[PDB]
Amino acid sequence: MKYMITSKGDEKSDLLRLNMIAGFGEYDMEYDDVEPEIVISIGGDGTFLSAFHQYEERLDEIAFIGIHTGHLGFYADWRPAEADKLVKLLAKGEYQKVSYPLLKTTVKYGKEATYLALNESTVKSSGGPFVVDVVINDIHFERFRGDGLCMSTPSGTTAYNKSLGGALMHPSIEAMQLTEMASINNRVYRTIGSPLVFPKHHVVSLQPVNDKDFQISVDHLSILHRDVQEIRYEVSAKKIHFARFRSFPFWRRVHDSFIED
Amino acid sequence: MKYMITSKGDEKSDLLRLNMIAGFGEYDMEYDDVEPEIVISIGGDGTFLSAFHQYEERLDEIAFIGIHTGHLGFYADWRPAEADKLVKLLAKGEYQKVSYPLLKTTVKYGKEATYLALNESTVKSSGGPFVVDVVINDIHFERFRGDGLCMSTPSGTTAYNKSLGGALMHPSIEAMQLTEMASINNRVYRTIGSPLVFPKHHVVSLQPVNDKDFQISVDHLSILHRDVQEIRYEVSAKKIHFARFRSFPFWRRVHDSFIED
Amino acid sequence: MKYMITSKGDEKSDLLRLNMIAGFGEYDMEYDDVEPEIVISIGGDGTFLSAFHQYEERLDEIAFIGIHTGHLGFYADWRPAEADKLVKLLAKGEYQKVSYPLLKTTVKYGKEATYLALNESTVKSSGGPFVVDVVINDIHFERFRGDGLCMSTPSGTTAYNKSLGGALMHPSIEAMQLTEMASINNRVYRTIGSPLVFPKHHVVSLQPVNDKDFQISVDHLSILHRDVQEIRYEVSAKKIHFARFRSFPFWRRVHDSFIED
Amino acid sequence: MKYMITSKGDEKSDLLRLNMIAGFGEYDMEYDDVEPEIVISIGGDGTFLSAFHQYEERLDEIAFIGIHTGHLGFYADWRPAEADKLVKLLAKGEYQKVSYPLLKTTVKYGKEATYLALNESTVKSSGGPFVVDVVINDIHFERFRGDGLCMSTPSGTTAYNKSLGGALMHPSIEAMQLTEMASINNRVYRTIGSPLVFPKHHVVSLQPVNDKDFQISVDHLSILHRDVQEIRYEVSAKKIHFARFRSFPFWRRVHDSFIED
Ligand SMILES: C#CCCCN(CC#Cc1nc2c(N)ncnc2n1[C@@H]1O[C@H](CO)[C@@H](O)[C@H]1O)C[C@H]1O[C@@H](n2cnc3c(N)ncnc32)[C@H](O)[C@@H]1O
Ligand SMILES: C#CCCCN(CC#Cc1nc2c(N)ncnc2n1[C@@H]1O[C@H](CO)[C@@H](O)[C@H]1O)C[C@H]1O[C@@H](n2cnc3c(N)ncnc32)[C@H](O)[C@@H]1O
Ligand SMILES: C#CCCCN(CC#Cc1nc2c(N)ncnc2n1[C@@H]1O[C@H](CO)[C@@H](O)[C@H]1O)C[C@H]1O[C@@H](n2cnc3c(N)ncnc32)[C@H](O)[C@@H]1O
Ligand SMILES: C#CCCCN(CC#Cc1nc2c(N)ncnc2n1[C@@H]1O[C@H](CO)[C@@H](O)[C@H]1O)C[C@H]1O[C@@H](n2cnc3c(N)ncnc32)[C@H](O)[C@@H]1O
Repeated sequence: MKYMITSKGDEKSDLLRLNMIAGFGEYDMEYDDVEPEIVISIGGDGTFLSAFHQYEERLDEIAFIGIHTGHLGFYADWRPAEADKLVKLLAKGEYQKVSYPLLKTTVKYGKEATYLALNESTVKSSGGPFVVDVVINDIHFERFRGDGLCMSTPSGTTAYNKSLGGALMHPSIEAMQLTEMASINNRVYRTIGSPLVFPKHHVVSLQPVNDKDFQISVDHLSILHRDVQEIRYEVSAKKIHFARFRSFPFWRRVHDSFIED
Repeated sequence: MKYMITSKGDEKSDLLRLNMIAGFGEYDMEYDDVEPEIVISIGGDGTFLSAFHQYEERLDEIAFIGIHTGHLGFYADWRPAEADKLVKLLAKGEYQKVSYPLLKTTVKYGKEATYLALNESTVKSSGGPFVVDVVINDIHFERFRGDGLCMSTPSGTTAYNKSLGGALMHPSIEAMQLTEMASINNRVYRTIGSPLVFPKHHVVSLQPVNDKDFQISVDHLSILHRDVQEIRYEVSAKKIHFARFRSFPFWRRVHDSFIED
Repeated sequence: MKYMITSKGDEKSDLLRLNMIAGFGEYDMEYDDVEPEIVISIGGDGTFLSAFHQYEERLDEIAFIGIHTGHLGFYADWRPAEADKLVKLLAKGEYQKVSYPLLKTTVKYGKEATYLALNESTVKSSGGPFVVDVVINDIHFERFRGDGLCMSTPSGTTAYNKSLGGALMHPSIEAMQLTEMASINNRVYRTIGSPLVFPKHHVVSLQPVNDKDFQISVDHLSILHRDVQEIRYEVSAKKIHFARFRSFPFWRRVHDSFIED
Repeated sequence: MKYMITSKGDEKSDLLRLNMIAGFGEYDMEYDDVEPEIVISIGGDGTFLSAFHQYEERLDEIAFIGIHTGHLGFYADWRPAEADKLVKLLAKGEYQKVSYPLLKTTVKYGKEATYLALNESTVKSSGGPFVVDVVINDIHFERFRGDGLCMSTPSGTTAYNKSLGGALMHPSIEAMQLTEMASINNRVYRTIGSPLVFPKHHVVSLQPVNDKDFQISVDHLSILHRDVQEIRYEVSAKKIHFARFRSFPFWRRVHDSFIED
């Protein structure tokens, strides 16, 4: 079927891509970066994140594969030595697909713009003070004053969420996790402090208090948004599909990345 | 139907219990502490935890209610003023039931003994050094050296899990969360540090290295177990059922207990 | 002697200032905002921080007083009701002075600019990735990748340092404390994680790796500095002097601000 | 002069000790384990901690040396290969001494018993609930409910204090640091949470509320104390003296032990 390959750009990934294309030329596999059914990312987790957002509007018709030319990634969990074994099994097909939940972010103006995140979405202050009211399912939960907030997907919990003290969540759990960035807690201000894990259909809303200008990041893309009235977080109805060929469990991936390999 | 009421023992809870029994005498509600279908706990979360373990073998035939005579609890979320409104709606029936996940703990010897936890189960050292190998689904994940480990239910995440840095999980999520107690991390020893959230059917196993004697707590019951070869944690197939009469969402319960009421 | 008074600008602080000036007119106390020997700050800790930096070049010839018109501050620890008792004892003199350590920050270019901080100095990334080599007394200690670093004075440990997990230090200790902001820790990157407390004459140096542009804050003043080759932190030889009239210990100030008053 | 050597007991340390004694026999150095002026510890930090408490009543007349036969320690910072270079310079003398602060613990009954700690002293509950009132310089600061409290020396901050989130303190600072163990924080109970660093002459007192029985550890020695009315912590007037032969700075020792060597 149709396939494409993204590269980190260095010599190692660029030439691994040209070799896989050549091996794909020995099967009925046509290169198409417009309507691919298989997207192969060669590089790191950042290169994989770029590939996800490249084809975020065809998520249901695409299976993703990650090849790490440097260290082991959580999305790029295939070694370069397995590339030739990869093209053969990609060609035959009959592979299984695994799906991970995604995070939907809605940003309102005084108009709405929505985004999809594979790792997390964060809201941070321009430079001045960051105060936001946190509303959970139309109920005011807290008034946060600090550096920012981070809402993570399950597969994103090993990323930014982890450095903020969040828990690591197995990706079969359809949930999202909110973490704080340097919360002020004294006589006037009071936050929960602990990370929060929300199920499906739960809507977490961030609302401004004085300043209505902040930086909003979705994965690796920080966007300054003006005249923002609301930021809505909920588990997306859409999912990312991975091409599954071997057993590499999430907890073994966590062990290899953080304990030792 | 059949019902019983447990009391914390102080004058306030003891006499609130006698008044509810009297009001129950005005309906076809018989007092039975052997085979009750409704268990009312008057006191605190500790009094509710006692009531759960009193009837842990009839969980599927019982609906629990908690009345807090002191501060607001997470299980005792009914105020004493609503007691007379409680007996009437308890009598008519037609109420809804909500269910929270539980944690199953299996302890092996060189024989097996299993327990059910509503808050958490913890493993801690006698006094000497605590080393355990942590195995996740038959894969060795880490060698923990520290004070202990805590495996929490969703509704237990606001308890011991919270004080150990764990995340707060909505109880509709069928999961368990593992947290560390003062982990040694240097050149020799290495743990994940972050809390871990496991889905159903995932089995977390704790295995001894040198000392085979530790204290194992299940909710409020610390048991010294000897010749222990394994401690197995997984989300239980059993659930606790609450009598639902009004809307008191979990996040509002979290807000009132920790932010301010 | 010579004195001046800064105000937060609201009606409460502005009119408390005019009343203290009037009461000062009944003594041999001349108002001089050029060469004052007594600087009175009416407002909050932010108003006091502004007053410190207003007269940072005459620190050795000035005694500071803070009056909080809102909640209790750590520098503004005098209540408005004590203002008339304040002017009398300010007039007679014979008061004692207490001194708190300060933090010196040196920023080098490819030229040097130095600053004095009463709370802390932080280095953060523009928007892109933040990597800095941390050198302690000319020895490379770690390569930090994350959101930023915070170096706090003793009296600043209850501020930004506290929200980043740092320890609270009694101000009689001539030291500085470094804390991390969301450190990446995996197979490639590795930081100490724990806060670090340095004595006098110890020099902590931050050095760039790729990007040489960051935001550098000194108290409430965030400055974008370009072509930065080094940022040097050490306990300053200069000290801030407070006019001491009553006993308000630091730990009681901590208790009232964070436990409850 | 007079000297002695303690060994961990394994073959490596036992035979390194016999070789150093033989090399010492070639100088005017007499072996005396009753009144030694030089105490050499061969093993780990635990073996060094044992040697400190062996001679805690002659601290002012003794210089300590640590040799690590396993991994690098913070007190045993000499490699076994340097043992022959050690005996020569130990024999000539003319070496310098460095001193680290110690922690004094006083335990009162209804009588007083005092102890000296090189790492830390901790107070923990038997099994039941742990509540203690924390008094700082005769002022009630907080009512702690949790697992326990840890008061660390500067050189102990890389040990138990570190695993509890405490800051790492350079040993030239005459101070002590208090850290919490799993504090309960809700509507009823409230602790500072942050670690606390106290200077000299500051007295931190722990006082019971209901239960008067707890476990009190001083370094590696956990002692169950009954009928305890008070536990008093303050920086000791006594200091431990190390034989200084080379430059191995504390921060390099921290780097090698935790970052990588
Ligand atoms: C410029 C620029 C940004 C580089 C591009 N960058 C791609 C990625 C990634 C990634 N994804 C995962 C994952 N799912 N699980 C585990 N590790 C993961 N990483 C690793 O993450 C490191 C930094 O990139 C790399 O080793 C990479 O293998 C963006 C991602 O960076 C993460 N992030 C941002 N700030 C912080 C912070 N203070 N602390 C921790 N993580 C942070 C945010 O998550 C943001 O989606
Ligand atoms: C003696 C004795 C034990 C008293 C009986 N105790 C009953 C309970 C409870 C409870 N359950 C919940 C819940 N589900 N959510 C939120 N708060 C909850 N609490 C509150 O918890 C406080 C202490 O009891 C009380 O305010 C109570 O309203 C047992 C429970 O105590 C918890 N626990 C034990 N050690 C710690 C610790 N270091 N830090 C934090 N929590 C701890 C363990 O969880 C253990 O299941
Ligand atoms: C716009 C704008 C900034 C407002 C002006 N702001 C003046 C002050 C102050 C102050 N000084 C102390 C002190 N010494 N001890 C204890 N509380 C103290 N505060 C309290 O601090 C709160 C925020 O201002 C107020 O309640 C105030 O009573 C600057 C100071 O803010 C602190 N800071 C900045 N970001 C964070 C953060 N994420 N988390 C925690 N603190 C932070 C940095 O420290 C920076 O010096
Ligand atoms: C049985 C038994 C106890 C073994 C004997 N043990 C001797 C020592 C030591 C030592 N001293 C220092 C130091 N000064 N700096 C840095 N690392 C240091 N260690 C290292 O410490 C590890 C465990 O021993 C070893 O790798 C050792 O090289 C006692 C010391 O253990 C420390 N401790 C106790 N519980 C915890 C805990 N939950 N987390 C962290 N540390 C803990 C308490 O501190 C108590 O003084």
